Amino acid sequence: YDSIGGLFEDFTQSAAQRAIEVRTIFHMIGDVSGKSVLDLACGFGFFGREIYRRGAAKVVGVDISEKMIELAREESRKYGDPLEFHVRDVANMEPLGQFDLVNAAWLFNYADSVENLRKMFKVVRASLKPDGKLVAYTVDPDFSLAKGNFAKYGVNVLNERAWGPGYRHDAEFVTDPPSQFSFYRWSRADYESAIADAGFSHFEWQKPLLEADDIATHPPGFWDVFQNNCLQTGLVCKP
Amino acid sequence: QRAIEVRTIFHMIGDVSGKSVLDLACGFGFFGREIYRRGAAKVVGVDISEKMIELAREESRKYGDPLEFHVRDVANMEPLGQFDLVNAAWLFNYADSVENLRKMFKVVRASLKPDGKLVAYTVDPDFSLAKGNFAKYGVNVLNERAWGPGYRHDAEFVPSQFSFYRWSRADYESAIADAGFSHFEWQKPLLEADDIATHPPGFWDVFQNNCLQTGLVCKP
Amino acid sequence: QRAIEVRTIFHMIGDVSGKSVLDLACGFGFFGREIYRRGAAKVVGVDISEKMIELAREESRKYGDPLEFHVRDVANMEPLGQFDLVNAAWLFNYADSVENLRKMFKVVRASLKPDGKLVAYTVDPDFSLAKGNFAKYGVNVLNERAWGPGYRHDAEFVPSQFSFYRWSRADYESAIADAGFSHFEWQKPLLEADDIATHPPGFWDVFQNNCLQTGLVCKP
Amino acid sequence: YDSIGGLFEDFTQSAAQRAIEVRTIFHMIGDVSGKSVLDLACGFGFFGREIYRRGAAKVVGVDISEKMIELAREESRKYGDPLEFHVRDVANMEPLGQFDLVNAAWLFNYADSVENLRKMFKVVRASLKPDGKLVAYTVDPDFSLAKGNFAKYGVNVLNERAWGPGYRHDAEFVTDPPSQFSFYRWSRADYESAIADAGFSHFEWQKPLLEADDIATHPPGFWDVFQNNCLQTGLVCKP
Ligand SMILES: Nc1ncnc2c1ncn2[C@@H]1O[C@H](CSCC[C@H](N)C(=O)O)[C@@H](O)[C@H]1O
Ligand SMILES: Nc1ncnc2c1ncn2[C@@H]1O[C@H](CSCC[C@H](N)C(=O)O)[C@@H](O)[C@H]1O
Ligand SMILES: Nc1ncnc2c1ncn2[C@@H]1O[C@H](CSCC[C@H](N)C(=O)O)[C@@H](O)[C@H]1O
Ligand SMILES: Nc1ncnc2c1ncn2[C@@H]1O[C@H](CSCC[C@H](N)C(=O)O)[C@@H](O)[C@H]1O
Repeated sequence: YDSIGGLFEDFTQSAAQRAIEVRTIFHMIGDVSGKSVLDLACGFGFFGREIYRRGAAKVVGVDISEKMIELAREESRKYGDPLEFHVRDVANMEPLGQFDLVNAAWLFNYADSVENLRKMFKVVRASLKPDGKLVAYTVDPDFSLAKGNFAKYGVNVLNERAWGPGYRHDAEFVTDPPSQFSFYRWSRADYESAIADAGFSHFEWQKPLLEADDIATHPPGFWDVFQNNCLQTGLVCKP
Repeated sequence: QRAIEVRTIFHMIGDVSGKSVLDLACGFGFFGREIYRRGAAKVVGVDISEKMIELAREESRKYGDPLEFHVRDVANMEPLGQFDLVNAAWLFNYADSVENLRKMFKVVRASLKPDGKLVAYTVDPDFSLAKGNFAKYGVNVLNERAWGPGYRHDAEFVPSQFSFYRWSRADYESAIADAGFSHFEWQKPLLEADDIATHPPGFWDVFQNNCLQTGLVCKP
Repeated sequence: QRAIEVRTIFHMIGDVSGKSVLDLACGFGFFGREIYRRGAAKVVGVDISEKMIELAREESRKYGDPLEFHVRDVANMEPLGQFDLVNAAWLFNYADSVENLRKMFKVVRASLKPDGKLVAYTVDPDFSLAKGNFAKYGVNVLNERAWGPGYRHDAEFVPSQFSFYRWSRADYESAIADAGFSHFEWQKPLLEADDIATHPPGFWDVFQNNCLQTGLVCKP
Repeated sequence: YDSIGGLFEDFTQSAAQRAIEVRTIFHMIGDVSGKSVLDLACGFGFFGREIYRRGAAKVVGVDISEKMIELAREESRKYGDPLEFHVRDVANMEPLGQFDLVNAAWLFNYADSVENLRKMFKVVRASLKPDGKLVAYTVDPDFSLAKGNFAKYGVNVLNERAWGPGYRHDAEFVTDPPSQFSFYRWSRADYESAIADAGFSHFEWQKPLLEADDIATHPPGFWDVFQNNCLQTGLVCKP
């Protein structure tokens, strides 16, 4: 993402899927008043920064990209918030403390192997207080490119091929110009194995919160592919 | 660009399942038809324009819903009985006198069951063209002219042009009380944290400091 | 008791100086680590068992070598790029179907440079429990059961127990060809005159007439 | 060795050093096809018998012990090979012909004086064709008992004391029961003098062929004493 940078924020302000994603993540999070929060794969800090604005006591953001962390620190310096950011690979992260809430919007689909998916979940568990929770947003294991591309919602999925036990997708954000990236679609069974083996005794998959107002304000059938072949899913896990 | 309006109206309506609904100034029927989709038992739409009602009936055929429509002037409306809910999105700002505003509210009251309610969307009495135009949000207000105790505005959708009337809060509340309503509440449009978070900084500043629109709920 | 096996594998490998090496079914890393010691530029080890990989990483710390390890199922392996040498000591006899045998060989081919090679150690297709058990040489074969087109054997090291699959020479050679390899050679274990001279007479008779093990080299 | 006998063969089938010694001697020998071979200090005939199996035309063995020659003749009679054996003191040997190859595995460390070491080399020279060679295995002059005993490789060296210009070691093979013997460690200079004065214009000392496979198949450091304080060495001499 050192080549995307600010083009990711142009995607968040233009993709039809982003309002749904934001609504779903904050639904899963609930009240953040007074909580300590770790925002993993934080990008320029969108979720952590908004979590602080909504009442969190302390927010720490982590991203593997130096460029994104530079933009994240700029936005904090610009808006004058107290977020602290770290450049780290979450799969190989030096311990950073324990938090009420770990938010991971678009972390796990960048695990490039099932081993690294498992490592990431164990790092999340090690980053949680006993009564804390993980809120995540990732690729729905059930997405199939043949059932409909996601370009009209903001992500042009270019291809799909097997990648060990999962699939690899190359893609681009529908921006100007498009910004290319690749991500991984691991199976539901491999996610659930990684969750259980990391010590999360509770999990639940969360369907994106497409609402009646969204259907009413868009052309008929606009959301059909979103409903029948959703690229995205929420996930909540608790120790 | 009606996301905030649509959200606020359905917030004021609440669960409409099984209710009988009268959609006044219905146009091609957008709100009545969506209210049926969300569970209303029966929906009747009224508009003064026969052309709009013809288009509304065409839409109900294209989507197979059981809405019934009538061509009527709400200020001088042939009575239709009592409904659980009267929805009036962009009715009252077409009243061209305080007298007609008052007439409309009495007709709405006469169209409600004693435990029913009015949900309306109208021009905020406190809007002032000098405090900032609304074009960024889809309505360009072209002018502002004194009109007895109120104001008259020419405007355009950003595409078609129209005119409306901005009556004072005092005159609305008097019309509400004199029509027979026991309770009312003004409802600012339901701008939410997610709307501010997903738009450029300060995008909504004029929307909040000089909103053109307001919701209104009245109960017998 | 691995002297003959170790000798034969490094005979098939040849000089590994400066090569990049992928050690499949690596266990605690015995062969990958020794291949590095003999001059390989870079060694990556893969095993399906996270426990084995944890132990492999522990060994590399105890001896200060730069081996990298991954937990992967070779039959369904996340791709790792192309290597000069793939070493697979006791991989293919864990394929539990001909289909999985074929899958493994295609993954190995996909892991090789066009001028690279596979060196493997596996069960000799011609082994037959009736012709003599192997316990004298360190592996007690407990039984022999038909398993579709092949055989399944329970065995023990002489101490721990395991099971493996004995697939036919025809099925190996078909999997080799269908995976894309242009050349293969079966390599009997490199029993040498010095081994016969230093052991009691006829000690190696069963080893030679009914060997459990074979080497195999494949080239793109 | 009239009291050791078959206990020496139990040593050859059990000592860790024996595989190395055998490999090194046959490396020095090379191809024996069609050659005539004299195996001096032959014991029960191990090297001569294996040299015949690998292609030699004719093999003659010599040992000073009547018992060892009896066992050697038994093994030949048992396996049906054509080796011919003689009971002779190599230092005082009646001429026995001239050969392509003289093999002397553990002869020279039984010379009990430098005079007898010299006599043995002259007997070897007199037993060689002009284009022949001597292959020998003997005690490394540089062995020092204080630098590490050899018991873990098969030879428990019990002591070390001066013996004229050299050293005498009493020892035992690690067998059941142990078999005691004594041998002599003559200096490198005295070996090289005996070689030159016998008429060998070429010699080379050969390090035992400890191989990577040997290190890989034994516990770490097992061969450290073998490498730093080797008891054994090869030697090749040519007219
Ligand atoms: N292993 C890893 N550890 C930490 N961050 C990673 C990572 N792999 C990818 N990322 C980061 O994950 C981000 C995906 S974009 C998601 C940005 C942000 N969470 C938002 O939703 O607004 C990129 O910024 C990328 O650099
Ligand atoms: N006195 C009156 N009685 C009934 N309808 C009226 C009216 N004055 C104006 N209208 C109708 O009010 C509508 C305003 S536009 C609003 C249409 C619809 N409620 C919607 O929100 O989509 C027009 O269709 C117009 O014909
Ligand atoms: N499908 C598969 N993919 C990767 N490793 C596998 C596998 N099936 C079995 N294995 C591994 O194969 C190993 C066989 S034991 C051989 C270990 C090592 N090559 C050595 O020679 O010392 C075990 O560690 C086992 O976990
Ligand atoms: N002066 C001498 N002449 C001939 N043989 C001698 C000797 N002194 C000792 N020996 C013999 O040298 C042998 C040493 S043991 C070596 C045996 C054999 N070369 C092998 O390596 O397998 C004994 O058999 C001993 O009897």
